[PDB]
Amino acid sequence: TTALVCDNGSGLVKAGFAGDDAPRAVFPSIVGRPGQKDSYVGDEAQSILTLKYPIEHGIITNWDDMEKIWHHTFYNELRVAPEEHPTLLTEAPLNPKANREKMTQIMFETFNVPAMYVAIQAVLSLYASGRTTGIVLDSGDGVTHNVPIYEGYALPHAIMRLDLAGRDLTDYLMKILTERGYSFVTTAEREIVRDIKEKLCYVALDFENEMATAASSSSLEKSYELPDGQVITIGNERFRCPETLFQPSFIGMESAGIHETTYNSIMKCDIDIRKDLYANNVMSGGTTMYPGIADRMQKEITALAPSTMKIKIIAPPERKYSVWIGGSILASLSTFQQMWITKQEYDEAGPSIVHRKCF
Amino acid sequence: SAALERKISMRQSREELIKRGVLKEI
Ligand SMILES: Nc1ncnc2c1ncn2[C@@H]1O[C@H](COP(=O)(O)OP(=O)(O)OP(=O)(O)O)[C@@H](O)[C@H]1O
Ligand SMILES: C/C1=C/C(=O)O[C@@H]2C[C@@H](CC[C@H](C)/C=C\CC1)O[C@@](O)([C@@H]1CSC(=O)N1)C2
Ligand SMILES: [Mg+2]
Repeated sequence: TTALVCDNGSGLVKAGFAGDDAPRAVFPSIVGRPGQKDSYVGDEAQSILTLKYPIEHGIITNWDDMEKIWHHTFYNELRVAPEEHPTLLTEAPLNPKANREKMTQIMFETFNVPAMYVAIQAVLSLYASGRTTGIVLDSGDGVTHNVPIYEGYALPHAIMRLDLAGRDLTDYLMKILTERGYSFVTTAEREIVRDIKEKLCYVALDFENEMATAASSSSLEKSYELPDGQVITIGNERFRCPETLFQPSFIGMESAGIHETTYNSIMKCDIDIRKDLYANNVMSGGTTMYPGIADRMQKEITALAPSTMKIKIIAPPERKYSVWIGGSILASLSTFQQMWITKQEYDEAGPSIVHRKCF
Repeated sequence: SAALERKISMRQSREELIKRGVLKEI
Protein backbone atom coordinates (compact mmCIF):
# COMPACT_ATOMS: atom_id res chain seq x y z
CA THR A 1 0.00 0.00 0.00
CA THR A 2 2.96 2.24 0.65
CA ALA A 3 3.87 4.43 -2.32
CA LEU A 4 7.24 3.98 -4.05
CA VAL A 5 9.54 6.86 -5.00
CA CYS A 6 12.08 6.44 -7.82
CA ASP A 7 14.50 9.16 -8.96
CA ASN A 8 16.06 8.01 -12.23
CA GLY A 9 19.33 9.83 -12.66
CA SER A 10 21.80 9.79 -15.53
CA GLY A 11 24.30 8.20 -13.15
CA LEU A 12 22.41 6.89 -10.13
CA VAL A 13 18.97 5.46 -9.45
CA LYS A 14 17.61 6.48 -6.07
CA ALA A 15 14.63 4.33 -5.01
CA GLY A 16 12.65 3.57 -1.88
CA PHE A 17 9.43 4.03 0.05
CA ALA A 18 7.52 7.26 0.70
CA GLY A 19 7.79 8.18 4.38
CA ASP A 20 11.41 7.03 4.62
CA ASP A 21 14.14 9.63 5.30
CA ALA A 22 16.32 8.24 2.50
CA PRO A 23 16.31 5.98 -0.60
CA ARG A 24 17.00 2.44 0.56
CA ALA A 25 18.37 1.56 -2.87
CA VAL A 26 21.03 3.62 -4.64
CA PHE A 27 22.70 1.94 -7.61
CA PRO A 28 24.30 2.84 -10.94
CA SER A 29 21.95 3.52 -13.85
CA ILE A 30 23.69 1.09 -16.16
CA VAL A 31 23.14 -2.09 -18.08
CA GLY A 32 26.28 -4.11 -18.77
CA ARG A 33 26.88 -6.79 -21.37
CA PRO A 34 29.75 -9.35 -21.61
CA GLY A 35 23.21 -20.41 -20.00
CA GLN A 36 24.21 -17.19 -18.23
CA LYS A 37 22.19 -13.98 -18.23
CA ASP A 38 22.30 -11.83 -21.34
CA SER A 39 22.83 -8.59 -19.43
CA TYR A 40 23.62 -7.24 -15.98
CA VAL A 41 21.73 -4.36 -14.41
CA GLY A 42 22.83 -1.80 -11.83
CA ASP A 43 25.01 -3.21 -9.05
CA GLU A 44 25.09 -6.49 -11.01
CA ALA A 45 27.19 -4.83 -13.72
CA GLN A 46 29.26 -3.00 -11.11
CA SER A 47 30.33 -6.13 -9.22
CA ILE A 48 34.27 -7.98 -18.46
CA LEU A 49 31.19 -5.88 -19.31
CA THR A 50 30.56 -3.00 -21.69
CA LEU A 51 28.34 -0.45 -19.96
CA LYS A 52 25.41 1.49 -21.41
CA TYR A 53 23.67 4.41 -19.66
CA PRO A 54 19.97 4.42 -20.57
CA ILE A 55 19.57 7.99 -19.32
CA GLU A 56 21.51 10.80 -21.01
CA HIS A 57 21.49 14.36 -19.64
CA GLY A 58 18.54 13.39 -17.46
CA ILE A 59 16.49 12.14 -20.43
CA ILE A 60 15.57 8.49 -21.10
CA THR A 61 16.98 7.49 -24.51
CA ASN A 62 17.24 3.68 -24.30
CA TRP A 63 13.76 2.42 -23.45
CA ASP A 64 14.56 -1.28 -23.55
CA ASP A 65 17.42 -0.81 -21.09
CA MET A 66 15.33 1.61 -19.01
CA GLU A 67 12.73 -1.14 -18.66
CA LYS A 68 15.52 -3.37 -17.30
CA ILE A 69 16.51 -0.71 -14.74
CA TRP A 70 12.93 -0.41 -13.49
CA HIS A 71 12.56 -4.18 -13.31
CA HIS A 72 15.77 -4.30 -11.29
CA THR A 73 14.44 -1.50 -9.09
CA PHE A 74 11.14 -3.18 -8.25
CA TYR A 75 12.06 -6.84 -8.09
CA ASN A 76 15.75 -7.04 -7.19
CA GLU A 77 16.38 -3.88 -5.16
CA LEU A 78 13.12 -2.99 -3.42
CA ARG A 79 11.69 -6.55 -3.63
CA VAL A 80 8.11 -5.35 -4.12
CA ALA A 81 5.34 -6.14 -6.58
CA PRO A 82 4.68 -2.86 -8.45
CA GLU A 83 1.04 -3.82 -8.99
CA GLU A 84 0.52 -3.24 -5.27
CA HIS A 85 2.19 0.19 -4.97
CA PRO A 86 1.48 3.71 -6.24
CA THR A 87 4.73 4.81 -7.90
CA LEU A 88 6.14 8.33 -8.02
CA LEU A 89 8.77 8.83 -10.73
CA THR A 90 10.98 11.84 -11.43
CA GLU A 91 11.80 13.60 -14.71
CA ALA A 92 14.17 16.31 -15.85
CA PRO A 93 12.96 19.85 -16.38
CA LEU A 94 11.82 20.21 -20.05
CA ASN A 95 11.35 16.46 -20.49
CA PRO A 96 9.57 16.07 -23.87
CA LYS A 97 5.89 15.09 -23.95
CA ALA A 98 6.55 11.89 -25.88
CA ASN A 99 8.90 10.73 -23.14
CA ARG A 100 6.56 11.41 -20.22
CA GLU A 101 3.82 9.63 -22.17
CA LYS A 102 6.02 6.57 -22.71
CA MET A 103 7.08 6.43 -19.02
CA THR A 104 3.39 6.46 -18.09
CA GLN A 105 2.42 3.74 -20.57
CA ILE A 106 5.21 1.43 -19.45
CA MET A 107 4.33 1.87 -15.78
CA PHE A 108 0.65 1.00 -16.35
CA GLU A 109 0.92 -1.59 -19.14
CA THR A 110 4.22 -3.30 -18.39
CA PHE A 111 4.49 -2.98 -14.60
CA ASN A 112 0.74 -2.70 -13.94
CA VAL A 113 1.09 -0.10 -11.21
CA PRO A 114 -2.27 0.78 -9.58
CA ALA A 115 -1.33 4.48 -9.76
CA MET A 116 1.57 6.76 -10.68
CA TYR A 117 2.86 10.31 -10.96
CA VAL A 118 5.81 12.10 -12.57
CA ALA A 119 7.42 15.09 -10.85
CA ILE A 120 10.16 17.48 -11.97
CA GLN A 121 13.36 16.72 -10.03
CA ALA A 122 14.13 20.34 -9.18
CA VAL A 123 10.58 20.90 -7.82
CA LEU A 124 11.02 17.94 -5.47
CA SER A 125 14.29 19.35 -4.03
CA LEU A 126 12.56 22.65 -3.42
CA TYR A 127 9.73 20.79 -1.61
CA ALA A 128 12.35 18.92 0.48
CA SER A 129 13.52 22.29 1.69
CA GLY A 130 9.99 23.14 2.83
CA ARG A 131 9.35 25.69 0.03
CA THR A 132 7.04 25.94 -2.98
CA THR A 133 8.67 29.09 -4.34
CA GLY A 134 12.36 29.48 -5.08
CA ILE A 135 15.09 28.81 -7.59
CA VAL A 136 16.92 25.50 -7.66
CA LEU A 137 20.37 24.73 -8.97
CA ASP A 138 20.15 20.96 -9.57
CA SER A 139 23.37 19.42 -10.83
CA GLY A 140 24.00 15.69 -11.01
CA ASP A 141 26.05 13.33 -13.17
CA GLY A 142 24.56 14.15 -16.53
CA VAL A 143 22.95 17.58 -16.58
CA THR A 144 22.70 20.86 -14.69
CA HIS A 145 19.63 23.15 -14.55
CA ASN A 146 18.57 26.44 -12.98
CA VAL A 147 14.86 26.02 -12.30
CA PRO A 148 12.81 28.95 -10.95
CA ILE A 149 9.61 27.71 -9.31
CA TYR A 150 6.43 29.48 -8.15
CA GLU A 151 3.78 27.66 -6.06
CA GLY A 152 5.22 24.34 -7.18
CA TYR A 153 5.19 25.18 -10.89
CA ALA A 154 8.51 25.17 -12.68
CA LEU A 155 8.43 28.24 -14.93
CA PRO A 156 9.52 26.71 -18.23
CA HIS A 157 10.42 29.84 -20.21
CA ALA A 158 12.95 30.74 -17.49
CA ILE A 159 14.57 27.29 -17.06
CA MET A 160 18.25 27.15 -18.02
CA ARG A 161 19.79 23.82 -19.06
CA LEU A 162 23.54 23.18 -19.08
CA ASP A 163 25.14 19.96 -20.37
CA LEU A 164 28.02 20.26 -17.93
CA ALA A 165 27.75 18.11 -14.85
CA GLY A 166 29.53 15.48 -12.72
CA ARG A 167 30.66 13.13 -15.47
CA ASP A 168 32.16 15.98 -17.51
CA LEU A 169 33.97 17.22 -14.40
CA THR A 170 35.47 13.78 -13.84
CA ASP A 171 36.57 13.63 -17.49
CA TYR A 172 38.11 17.09 -17.20
CA LEU A 173 39.97 16.12 -14.03
CA MET A 174 41.38 13.11 -15.90
CA LYS A 175 42.47 15.45 -18.68
CA ILE A 176 44.31 17.92 -16.47
CA LEU A 177 45.87 15.13 -14.40
CA THR A 178 47.85 14.31 -17.56
CA GLU A 179 49.73 17.60 -17.08
CA ARG A 180 51.48 16.06 -14.09
CA GLY A 181 52.09 13.04 -16.34
CA TYR A 182 49.42 10.67 -15.07
CA SER A 183 47.31 8.54 -17.40
CA PHE A 184 43.83 7.22 -16.60
CA VAL A 185 42.17 5.26 -19.42
CA THR A 186 39.93 2.37 -18.28
CA THR A 187 36.42 2.40 -16.86
CA ALA A 188 37.88 1.45 -13.49
CA GLU A 189 40.42 4.30 -13.68
CA ARG A 190 37.72 6.83 -14.52
CA GLU A 191 36.02 5.67 -11.29
CA ILE A 192 39.23 6.30 -9.37
CA VAL A 193 39.35 9.84 -10.76
CA ARG A 194 35.65 10.27 -9.83
CA ASP A 195 36.65 9.41 -6.28
CA ILE A 196 39.59 11.85 -6.33
CA LYS A 197 37.11 14.48 -7.47
CA GLU A 198 34.67 13.70 -4.66
CA LYS A 199 37.45 13.70 -2.02
CA LEU A 200 40.03 16.37 -2.93
CA CYS A 201 38.35 18.93 -5.18
CA TYR A 202 36.89 22.21 -4.01
CA VAL A 203 35.63 25.54 -5.30
CA ALA A 204 37.95 28.45 -4.63
CA LEU A 205 36.35 31.63 -3.28
CA ASP A 206 38.68 33.69 -5.50
CA PHE A 207 39.96 31.53 -8.36
CA GLU A 208 42.77 33.84 -9.50
CA ASN A 209 44.15 34.34 -5.98
CA GLU A 210 44.03 30.59 -5.38
CA MET A 211 45.96 29.99 -8.62
CA ALA A 212 48.52 32.50 -7.36
CA THR A 213 48.61 30.77 -3.96
CA ALA A 214 49.08 27.36 -5.58
CA ALA A 215 51.89 28.80 -7.70
CA SER A 216 53.69 30.21 -4.67
CA SER A 217 53.74 27.23 -2.29
CA SER A 218 52.95 23.54 -1.86
CA SER A 219 50.30 24.43 0.74
CA LEU A 220 47.41 23.16 -1.39
CA GLU A 221 48.93 19.87 -2.56
CA LYS A 222 47.36 16.56 -1.57
CA SER A 223 48.26 12.94 -2.23
CA TYR A 224 45.88 10.12 -3.15
CA GLU A 225 46.92 6.51 -3.01
CA LEU A 226 45.23 3.88 -5.14
CA PRO A 227 44.60 0.51 -3.44
CA ASP A 228 47.45 -0.85 -5.58
CA GLY A 229 49.75 1.63 -3.88
CA GLN A 230 50.34 3.98 -6.78
CA VAL A 231 50.22 7.57 -5.53
CA ILE A 232 48.92 10.60 -7.41
CA THR A 233 49.65 14.08 -6.09
CA ILE A 234 47.40 17.00 -6.96
CA GLY A 235 47.66 20.76 -6.53
CA ASN A 236 45.73 23.40 -8.44
CA GLU A 237 43.77 20.67 -10.23
CA ARG A 238 41.81 20.43 -6.96
CA PHE A 239 40.00 23.71 -7.63
CA ARG A 240 40.48 24.08 -11.41
CA CYS A 241 38.21 21.08 -11.92
CA PRO A 242 34.98 22.46 -10.38
CA GLU A 243 35.93 26.00 -11.52
CA THR A 244 34.54 24.73 -14.85
CA LEU A 245 31.01 25.13 -13.46
CA PHE A 246 31.63 28.88 -13.25
CA GLN A 247 33.84 29.04 -16.32
CA PRO A 248 32.56 26.52 -18.85
CA SER A 249 35.14 27.62 -21.47
CA PHE A 250 37.59 25.43 -19.48
CA ILE A 251 36.16 22.49 -21.41
CA GLY A 252 35.60 24.55 -24.53
CA MET A 253 31.95 25.29 -23.80
CA GLU A 254 31.06 28.80 -24.82
CA SER A 255 28.26 29.07 -22.30
CA ALA A 256 27.53 31.12 -19.20
CA GLY A 257 28.63 29.59 -15.90
CA ILE A 258 26.22 28.53 -13.15
CA HIS A 259 26.21 31.88 -11.30
CA GLU A 260 25.34 33.81 -14.48
CA THR A 261 22.61 31.35 -15.46
CA THR A 262 21.06 31.68 -11.97
CA TYR A 263 20.92 35.43 -12.57
CA ASN A 264 19.55 35.04 -16.13
CA SER A 265 16.88 32.63 -14.93
CA ILE A 266 15.63 34.99 -12.24
CA MET A 267 15.68 37.93 -14.61
CA LYS A 268 13.35 36.03 -16.93
CA CYS A 269 10.72 35.78 -14.22
CA ASP A 270 7.89 38.08 -13.10
CA ILE A 271 9.25 41.19 -11.37
CA ASP A 272 7.29 40.44 -8.19
CA ILE A 273 8.76 36.99 -7.71
CA ARG A 274 12.41 37.95 -8.27
CA LYS A 275 13.04 38.95 -4.64
CA ASP A 276 11.65 35.60 -3.51
CA LEU A 277 13.95 33.70 -5.88
CA TYR A 278 17.09 35.48 -4.68
CA ALA A 279 16.15 34.74 -1.06
CA ASN A 280 15.45 31.06 -1.80
CA ASN A 281 18.31 29.62 -3.88
CA VAL A 282 18.31 25.87 -3.23
CA MET A 283 21.20 23.63 -4.37
CA SER A 284 20.68 19.92 -4.98
CA GLY A 285 22.43 16.97 -6.67
CA GLY A 286 25.84 15.38 -6.25
CA THR A 287 27.69 18.04 -8.24
CA THR A 288 26.65 20.69 -5.70
CA MET A 289 28.65 18.88 -2.99
CA TYR A 290 32.03 20.64 -3.47
CA PRO A 291 33.35 22.41 -0.41
CA GLY A 292 33.22 26.16 -1.06
CA ILE A 293 30.55 26.07 -3.78
CA ALA A 294 27.82 27.65 -1.63
CA ASP A 295 30.19 30.44 -0.51
CA ARG A 296 31.28 31.03 -4.12
CA MET A 297 27.70 31.22 -5.40
CA GLN A 298 26.81 33.61 -2.55
CA LYS A 299 29.62 35.93 -3.62
CA GLU A 300 28.96 35.77 -7.37
CA ILE A 301 25.18 36.17 -7.17
CA THR A 302 25.69 39.03 -4.70
CA ALA A 303 27.95 40.66 -7.27
CA LEU A 304 25.28 40.35 -9.98
CA ALA A 305 22.15 41.19 -7.98
CA PRO A 306 20.90 44.62 -6.81
CA SER A 307 21.96 45.74 -3.30
CA THR A 308 18.25 45.63 -2.47
CA MET A 309 18.20 41.83 -2.71
CA LYS A 310 18.84 39.57 0.25
CA ILE A 311 20.71 36.60 -1.22
CA LYS A 312 20.34 33.23 0.46
CA ILE A 313 21.89 29.95 -0.68
CA ILE A 314 20.27 26.87 0.88
CA ALA A 315 22.57 23.88 0.66
CA PRO A 316 21.62 21.13 3.15
CA PRO A 317 24.20 18.41 3.89
CA GLU A 318 21.82 15.76 2.51
CA ARG A 319 21.44 17.60 -0.80
CA LYS A 320 22.72 14.74 -2.96
CA TYR A 321 19.38 13.10 -2.12
CA SER A 322 17.05 16.12 -1.90
CA VAL A 323 15.16 15.15 -5.02
CA TRP A 324 14.35 11.73 -3.61
CA ILE A 325 13.51 13.11 -0.17
CA GLY A 326 11.15 15.64 -1.70
CA GLY A 327 9.47 12.77 -3.55
CA SER A 328 9.15 10.80 -0.32
CA ILE A 329 7.52 13.80 1.39
CA LEU A 330 5.17 14.57 -1.51
CA ALA A 331 3.87 11.02 -1.97
CA SER A 332 3.16 10.73 1.75
CA LEU A 333 0.95 13.84 1.84
CA SER A 334 -2.79 13.54 2.46
CA THR A 335 -3.38 16.35 -0.01
CA PHE A 336 -1.44 14.52 -2.70
CA GLN A 337 -3.53 11.39 -2.77
CA GLN A 338 -6.03 12.84 -5.27
CA MET A 339 -3.13 13.81 -7.54
CA TRP A 340 -2.06 10.26 -8.52
CA ILE A 341 -2.98 9.15 -12.02
CA THR A 342 -5.01 6.06 -11.21
CA LYS A 343 -5.11 2.95 -13.40
CA GLN A 344 -8.81 3.69 -14.02
CA GLU A 345 -7.91 7.20 -15.22
CA TYR A 346 -5.18 5.87 -17.51
CA ASP A 347 -7.58 3.30 -18.95
CA GLU A 348 -10.09 5.97 -19.91
CA ALA A 349 -7.70 8.69 -21.10
CA GLY A 350 -4.57 6.91 -22.33
CA PRO A 351 -0.94 8.04 -21.81
CA SER A 352 -1.73 11.74 -22.47
CA ILE A 353 -3.35 11.84 -19.00
CA VAL A 354 0.17 12.64 -17.77
CA HIS A 355 -0.08 16.16 -19.21
CA ARG A 356 -3.34 16.85 -17.40
CA LYS A 357 -2.39 15.37 -14.01
CA CYS A 358 1.36 15.92 -13.58
CA PHE A 359 2.48 19.54 -13.34
CA SER B 1 5.47 18.75 6.71
CA ALA B 2 2.35 20.78 7.55
CA ALA B 3 3.64 24.10 6.23
CA LEU B 4 4.42 22.42 2.90
CA GLU B 5 1.11 20.60 2.60
CA ARG B 6 -0.70 23.88 3.22
CA LYS B 7 1.19 25.62 0.44
CA ILE B 8 0.62 22.81 -2.05
CA SER B 9 -3.11 22.41 -1.44
CA MET B 10 -3.72 26.14 -1.98
CA ARG B 11 -1.64 26.57 -5.14
CA GLN B 12 -3.34 28.58 -7.88
CA SER B 13 -4.46 26.58 -10.88
CA ARG B 14 -2.31 26.15 -13.97
CA GLU B 15 -4.91 27.82 -16.17
CA GLU B 16 -5.10 30.80 -13.85
CA LEU B 17 -1.31 31.17 -13.75
CA ILE B 18 -1.16 30.97 -17.55
CA LYS B 19 -3.88 33.64 -17.69
CA ARG B 20 -1.82 35.80 -15.34
CA GLY B 21 1.17 35.48 -17.68
CA VAL B 22 3.24 33.89 -14.91
CA LEU B 23 3.27 30.43 -16.48
CA LYS B 24 4.62 30.33 -20.01
CA GLU B 25 4.97 26.80 -21.30
CA ILE B 26 7.05 25.55 -24.20
N1 LIG C 1 31.13 14.78 -2.66
C1 LIG C 1 31.01 15.01 -3.99
N2 LIG C 1 31.69 16.00 -4.61
C2 LIG C 1 31.59 16.26 -5.92
N3 LIG C 1 30.80 15.55 -6.74
C3 LIG C 1 30.06 14.53 -6.24
C4 LIG C 1 30.11 14.20 -4.82
N4 LIG C 1 29.28 13.16 -4.61
C5 LIG C 1 28.74 12.84 -5.81
N5 LIG C 1 29.19 13.67 -6.77
C6 LIG C 1 28.87 13.63 -8.20
O1 LIG C 1 27.47 13.67 -8.43
C7 LIG C 1 27.13 12.76 -9.48
C8 LIG C 1 25.99 11.85 -8.97
O2 LIG C 1 24.98 12.72 -8.45
P1 LIG C 1 23.39 12.52 -8.64
O3 LIG C 1 23.00 11.15 -8.15
O4 LIG C 1 22.70 13.77 -8.14
O5 LIG C 1 23.33 12.53 -10.27
P2 LIG C 1 22.10 11.89 -11.12
O6 LIG C 1 20.80 12.21 -10.42
O7 LIG C 1 22.43 10.44 -11.31
O8 LIG C 1 22.32 12.68 -12.51
P3 LIG C 1 21.39 13.77 -13.27
O9 LIG C 1 20.48 14.41 -12.24
O10 LIG C 1 22.38 14.71 -13.89
O11 LIG C 1 20.65 12.98 -14.31
C9 LIG C 1 28.42 12.04 -9.86
O12 LIG C 1 29.03 12.72 -10.96
C10 LIG C 1 29.29 12.23 -8.64
O13 LIG C 1 30.72 12.15 -8.88
C1 LIG D 1 30.04 4.71 -6.44
C2 LIG D 1 29.31 5.15 -7.68
C3 LIG D 1 29.09 6.52 -7.85
C4 LIG D 1 28.45 7.17 -9.06
O1 LIG D 1 28.10 8.34 -9.01
O2 LIG D 1 28.29 6.44 -10.25
C5 LIG D 1 27.66 6.88 -11.41
C6 LIG D 1 27.40 5.70 -12.26
C7 LIG D 1 28.66 5.14 -12.76
C8 LIG D 1 28.36 3.89 -13.57
C9 LIG D 1 29.62 3.07 -13.77
C10 LIG D 1 30.39 2.66 -12.55
C11 LIG D 1 31.54 1.81 -12.95
C12 LIG D 1 29.56 1.88 -11.54
C13 LIG D 1 29.26 2.26 -10.22
C14 LIG D 1 29.77 3.51 -9.52
C15 LIG D 1 28.72 4.05 -8.56
O3 LIG D 1 29.27 6.10 -13.54
C16 LIG D 1 29.64 7.30 -12.95
O4 LIG D 1 30.61 7.01 -12.04
C17 LIG D 1 30.14 8.23 -14.03
C18 LIG D 1 31.41 7.79 -14.67
S1 LIG D 1 32.68 8.68 -13.91
C19 LIG D 1 31.66 9.95 -13.27
O5 LIG D 1 32.02 10.93 -12.66
N1 LIG D 1 30.26 9.63 -13.61
C20 LIG D 1 28.49 7.92 -12.15
MG1 LIG E 1 19.55 13.79 -10.50
